Amino acid sequence: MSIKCALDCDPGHDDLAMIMLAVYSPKLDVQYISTTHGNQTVNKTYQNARRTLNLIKRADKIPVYRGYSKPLTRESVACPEIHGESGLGGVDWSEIDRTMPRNPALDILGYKDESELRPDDFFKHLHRLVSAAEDKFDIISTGSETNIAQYLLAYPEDAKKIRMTTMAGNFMIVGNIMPFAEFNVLIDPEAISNILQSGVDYTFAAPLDITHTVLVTEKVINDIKAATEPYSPKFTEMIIKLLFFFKDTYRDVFGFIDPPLHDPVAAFHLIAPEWFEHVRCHVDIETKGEYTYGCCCTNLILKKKDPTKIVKPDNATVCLKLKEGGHDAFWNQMITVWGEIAKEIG
Amino acid sequence: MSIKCALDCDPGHDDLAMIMLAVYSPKLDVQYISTTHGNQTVNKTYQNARRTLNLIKRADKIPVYRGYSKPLTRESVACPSGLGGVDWSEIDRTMPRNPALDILGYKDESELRPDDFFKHLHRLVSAAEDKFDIISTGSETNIAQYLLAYPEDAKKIRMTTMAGNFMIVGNIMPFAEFNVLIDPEAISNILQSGVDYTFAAPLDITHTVLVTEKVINDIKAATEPYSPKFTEMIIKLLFFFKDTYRDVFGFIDPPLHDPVAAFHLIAPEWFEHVRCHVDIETKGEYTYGCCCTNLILKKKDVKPDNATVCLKLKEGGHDAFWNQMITVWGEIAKEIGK
Amino acid sequence: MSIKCALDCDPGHDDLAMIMLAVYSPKLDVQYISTTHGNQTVNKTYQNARRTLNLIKRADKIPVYRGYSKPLTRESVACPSGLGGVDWSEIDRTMPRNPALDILGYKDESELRPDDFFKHLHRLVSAAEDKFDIISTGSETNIAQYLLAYPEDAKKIRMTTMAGNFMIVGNIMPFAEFNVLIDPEAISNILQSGVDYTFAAPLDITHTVLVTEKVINDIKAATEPYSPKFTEMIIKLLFFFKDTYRDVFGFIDPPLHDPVAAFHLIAPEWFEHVRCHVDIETKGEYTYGCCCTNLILKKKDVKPDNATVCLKLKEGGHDAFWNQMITVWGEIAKEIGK
Amino acid sequence: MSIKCALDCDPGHDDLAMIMLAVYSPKLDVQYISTTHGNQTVNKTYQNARRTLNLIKRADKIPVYRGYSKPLTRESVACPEIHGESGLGGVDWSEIDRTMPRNPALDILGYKDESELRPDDFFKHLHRLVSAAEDKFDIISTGSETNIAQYLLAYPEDAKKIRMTTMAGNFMIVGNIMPFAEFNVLIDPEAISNILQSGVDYTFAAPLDITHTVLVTEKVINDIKAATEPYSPKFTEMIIKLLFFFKDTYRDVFGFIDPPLHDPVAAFHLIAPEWFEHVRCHVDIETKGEYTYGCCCTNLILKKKDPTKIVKPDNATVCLKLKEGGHDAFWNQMITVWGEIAKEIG
Ligand SMILES: Cc1cn([C@@H]2O[C@H](CO)[C@@H](O)[C@H]2O)c(=O)[nH]c1=O
Ligand SMILES: Cc1cn([C@@H]2O[C@H](CO)[C@@H](O)[C@H]2O)c(=O)[nH]c1=O
Ligand SMILES: Cc1cn([C@@H]2O[C@H](CO)[C@@H](O)[C@H]2O)c(=O)[nH]c1=O
Ligand SMILES: Cc1cn([C@@H]2O[C@H](CO)[C@@H](O)[C@H]2O)c(=O)[nH]c1=O
Ligand SMILES: O=S(=O)(O)CCN1CCN(CCS(=O)(=O)O)CC1
Ligand SMILES: O=S(=O)(O)CCN1CCN(CCS(=O)(=O)O)CC1
Ligand SMILES: [Ca+2]
Ligand SMILES: [Ca+2]
Ligand SMILES: [Ca+2]
Ligand SMILES: [Ca+2]
Ligand SMILES: [Mg+2]
Ligand SMILES: [Mg+2]
Ligand SMILES: [Mg+2]
Ligand SMILES: [Mg+2]
Ligand code: NI
Ligand code: NI
Repeated sequence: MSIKCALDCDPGHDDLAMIMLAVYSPKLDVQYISTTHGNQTVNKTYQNARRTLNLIKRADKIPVYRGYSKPLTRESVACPEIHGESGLGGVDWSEIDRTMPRNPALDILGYKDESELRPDDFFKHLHRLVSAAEDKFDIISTGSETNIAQYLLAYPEDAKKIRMTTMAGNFMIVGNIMPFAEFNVLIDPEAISNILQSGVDYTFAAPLDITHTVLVTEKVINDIKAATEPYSPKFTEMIIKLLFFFKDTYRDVFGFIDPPLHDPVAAFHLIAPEWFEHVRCHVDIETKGEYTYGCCCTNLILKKKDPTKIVKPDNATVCLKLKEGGHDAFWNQMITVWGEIAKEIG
Repeated sequence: MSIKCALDCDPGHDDLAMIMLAVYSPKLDVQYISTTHGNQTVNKTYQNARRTLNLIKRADKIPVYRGYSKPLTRESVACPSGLGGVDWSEIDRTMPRNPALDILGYKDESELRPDDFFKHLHRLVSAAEDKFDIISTGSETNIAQYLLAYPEDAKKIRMTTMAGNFMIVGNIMPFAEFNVLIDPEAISNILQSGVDYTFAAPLDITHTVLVTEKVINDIKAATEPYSPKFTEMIIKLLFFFKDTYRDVFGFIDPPLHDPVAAFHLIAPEWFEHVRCHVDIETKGEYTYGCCCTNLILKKKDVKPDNATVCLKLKEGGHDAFWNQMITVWGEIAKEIGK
Repeated sequence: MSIKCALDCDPGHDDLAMIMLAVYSPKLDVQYISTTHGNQTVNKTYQNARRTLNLIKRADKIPVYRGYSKPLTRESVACPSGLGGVDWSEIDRTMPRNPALDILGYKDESELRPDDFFKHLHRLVSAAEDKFDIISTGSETNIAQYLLAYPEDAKKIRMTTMAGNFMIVGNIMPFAEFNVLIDPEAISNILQSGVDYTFAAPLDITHTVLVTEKVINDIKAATEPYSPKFTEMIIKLLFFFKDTYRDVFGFIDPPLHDPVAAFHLIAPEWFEHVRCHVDIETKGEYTYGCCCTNLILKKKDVKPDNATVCLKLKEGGHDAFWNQMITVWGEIAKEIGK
Repeated sequence: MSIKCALDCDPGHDDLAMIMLAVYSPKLDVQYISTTHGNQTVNKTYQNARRTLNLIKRADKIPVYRGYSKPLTRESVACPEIHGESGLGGVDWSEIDRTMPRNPALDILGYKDESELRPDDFFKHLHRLVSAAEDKFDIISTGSETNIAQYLLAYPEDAKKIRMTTMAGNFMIVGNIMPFAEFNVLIDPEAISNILQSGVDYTFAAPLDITHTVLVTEKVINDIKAATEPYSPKFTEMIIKLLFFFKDTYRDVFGFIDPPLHDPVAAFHLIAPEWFEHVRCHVDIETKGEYTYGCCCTNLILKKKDPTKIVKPDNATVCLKLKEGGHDAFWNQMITVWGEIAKEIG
């Protein structure tokens, strides 16, 4: 039984890997991809999502929506377009760009071209899916969560029928872009704060706690090559170059011998949650902090001290680690998908 | 010579008067009304806008959109009619179909969504030669949401609002006014967006626009020869909160707020204007929604101007305002009849 | 029948008038003056307090303490005299020894430390039958610092202050008054401490206490027969900021703030009083120091009262105030002579 | 050459160990001890400091001051005295209490008894020491830093002649009592914020980053016993019981097999700084955060990225780790002191 889902993301090298996993996994039935602002503008993340789909021969099959350009109440941190940063550095996209098929979203919306795309386009599609869902509809989110916050402001009564599985936050280790907070939260902390208060069933499936243990080592690289290079050496090198585009920065700035892979871990949670530990708690997102906005603050310590003197209700599930065998299961899943993509590319 | 505009509001007795003025004024060509959350839910403010239109025989002419139910990042203050003082049961049951439904291709009102108005506003903004005029007299959540979806449209929008207090204190909170403090982040966003923003009717002005005995007698004189029923309805609505204004707020005669903003679009020559930088307080625990300006620092001598503020009506302005309102009420009375 | 008290202030022309009133009034028995930071450094406010005392022939009688140089957790706004309008060179060079030095066992003023006043105040608080009275007319940093060192003394202190604005807007910032906004955490601490706190002279009152032509002529009549030199000094000091008050703040005639707080201790029957909960804004970016009350919620109907607020002088109060001030100025004039 | 210093602390089991190290080390010449509010009231921390001194036969030699009872602008987190918590649980102090000699501070101040002690008593003594110092005067701080903040408000011109060595903060790991902040900072973040802005030469000598690696293991316990029990078995058991009083809480709540020892690490920095790594940076203390007040936020990442595009001047030294051999050097120092104390007790 396949699980219908939507992907909300900001590709982004990590997000590209997540899309690949979600789309090629037979267990996930991707209905649409919506893109958000991030390190680059939402127009660039839109193009990068479509680049990903076209590379894997699915750009004619999956509608892609271009979402909101900035946070709810804060400024974008996106580079100016005059920096000339694609957001998917490391490879030449010129062939993928020029062979790009028509976006199926355009026909859904009755638009003639992509210049008509508006941030709230995805709303009606998501509402159809939420309404049709027997229990809850599954959204995988691996960038800022502005798009989902905007949706819930327009459709508050849908919150109770949405399940979110995200790459976001840090709990028992420190942050990345800021001392104690993670990029996806700190770029729009009000958005995640809204979502947690809305009635959404929210899982922090892939915080830094987990993703910093999911490292692209030499062993992983050789496993990738073994699975892909017999079928498409060109795809092999593309995927390696993308995985290692920020390897120097991770090493020199962040002390990483081998770089982490974040976003696909969230999709893996929807595919195979048995590999993850889970704990329910109350998560407060810092919004007032001058230096600490986006911190994910929990009552986990108070639960381990004095369980039934706890005031605030649980509003989230947090996955703090993978179980034994979980890392191997994750890499086997990713390698399988990359192998299948390699076969289709040829 | 008419000015195309949209009304964003939360009726509300004040907003009802503003709708009447804007719609019946030949100078303002109302394209649509969007409603927002306030003291009452956005579903109630929606119905109240439609009640107003149907009372004045325009519910078949003007599309009404139902907007956002809560602030961007704060909780609603809406309670479980919003237009007390009269019986709306006949107006409700004779209500014609909302023209917005045909614009949207909807079969019924349950399909209305908060972002419905977006495409209509964008068409109007795109078609405008200079800027398109929006009159806003409730929370500004709807416009903030619009600008998040259409950021490039900010530079082609002109906003005329009833909002804020500057040289006097607030109403619902010590130093802030209801429309701002209910969603301060919204107005903060708008001021930063590139919108041409005028605080046309802060409390500074509206607390001098008072429904006195003289005003009531002028209303009666203009309306009661044509529709005694409308006369009493409008008086009952104007005085629904008179005791609360007296006992809570020290008002001998109650203020009328929102129509003053529409009057600014009709006849701005009656208003004083000053340009300044307005900072909206969002971090304050007790002072969120305060409109803080650099007006004092300008009179002594950094931050660029982001708004126009109208601090008073000029001599003759109050009389001009009441003459305009009474004229419109007179015309409505004629259309309603006995 | 006299009331023992201490003055905490930042002279300042207003504070100078307050010192004069408190010291020469037979109803107030001034034990000491402590000075605080303000527009000028605490070292300058110290000298200005001593200048005031020496002008009125009391610098040998009243110990003056030099208090804290900056707010608890914010930066000073002090610039690199603080009593412009007159030449103090003679008053400075004839300055007698500060009696505080002998109380402290110090040889010279360079040994003065901000916490020097603490032991003296504690002796007074301990000896008080009920509560000891402090008049405060600058930042309240000194008293906040005292209460951090002597928390158990809070319940035996009564504070009468010039501070805040409630039903009108602020001065130096849009919605807040100078004395609060310079150290809002200090007043926040004090209100939470158990001190019996009265906002005796907010802007609400002091902006109605105006140095008009009539006042100036009453001053001249009372002083100039005894000391024409003192007459001109006091007028020049009262009108040093008259142009700025007019041009910046719209004042035809300038206000006199701080002495109104001392007048409250002398004759409280001239003031209206209301009890409420005051929250001091500390988190606001543009609104820190706002005095936010539950007065509106009380007139509609949770948080316990923590202050008394005087919102107006009663009929006759302004005349009683000016009669008291002019009497004191007359007595000072007599002691100075020609 | 001995280094004159003052100790500001809130004993506290950790603080007790720090006092022992500082007082019995010949390299540190302790001038006075000032106590602050913490988990218990400042009156209890005062008594606990005097208990420590009397146990080690120094209560007649070192003046102890009782400092401020609460933070600058926040409420105390001290238990009510009706909880009946000493603040030095694990041993019976009744003999130490009744043999307590007169506090030398009383004669310095001209007081007849301890009930006359006031929070600002230490000010004049510290100012004498700061004035006499050739370069800067050294303060070791291992609780809330309210006392030093209060001092600097009264003596702002002394800031430039004070060097502070503290146990405080967490940088590259998460907090203890709150998700991302450490107890000593979060109890009065405004105090440390004031100090960093004042011109004090400030070293975070012992953040959790270090102290969570300084663990009282079985090996340590046996080394203690070997050094002390031949001279005073009673002292041996006292010190062990104190070191392990919170062992269960550390294990069950915080995942510690063996418990950390915090405060003495700060004194060890003044004794032997060569065992510590140092980095200069700008530290911002979060004061506005609702859930994150007391977070120590640094520009260390921006230094490793783009050194000479840094705006804010350095205001602190941070010690992020001990060098190789540092842990062993620390334990050798502590064991030596405990051995010497054992010999004096007999
Ligand atoms: C290396 C890198 C990562 N990311 C995103 O950060 C999130 C984790 O903090 C991931 O979703 C990744 O896509 C970016 O947005 N930009 C980058 O240059
Ligand atoms: C008396 C009153 C006023 N208002 C709105 O407050 C704004 C002024 O602060 C106006 O737009 C008015 O509609 C309400 O929403 N409800 C009321 O009961
Ligand atoms: C005009 C003026 C007033 N003040 C103080 O502001 C307070 C009122 O907000 C008074 O205590 C007055 O001393 C000053 O400190 N400096 C000034 O130049
Ligand atoms: C176990 C424990 C430790 N502490 C203090 O926490 C600081 C580190 O966060 C140390 O200075 C320790 O004294 C306390 O104040 N109370 C305790 O119960
Ligand atoms: O009553 S008022 O004069 O204020 C507004 C009436 N006005 C005229 C009719 N349409 C224009 C034609 S269409 O472009 O909307 O179809 C908008 C509404
Ligand atoms: O000029 S005023 O009347 O306002 C204050 C004069 N007052 C009398 C003298 N001492 C009391 C004796 S002692 O207790 O201070 O020594 C305090 C000062
Ligand atoms: Ca991402
Ligand atoms: Ca309204
Ligand atoms: Ca003053
Ligand atoms: Ca400690
Ligand atoms: Mg799939
Ligand atoms: Mg019209
Ligand atoms: Mg007197
Ligand atoms: Mg020693
Ligand atoms: Ni860039
Ligand atoms: Ni307790």
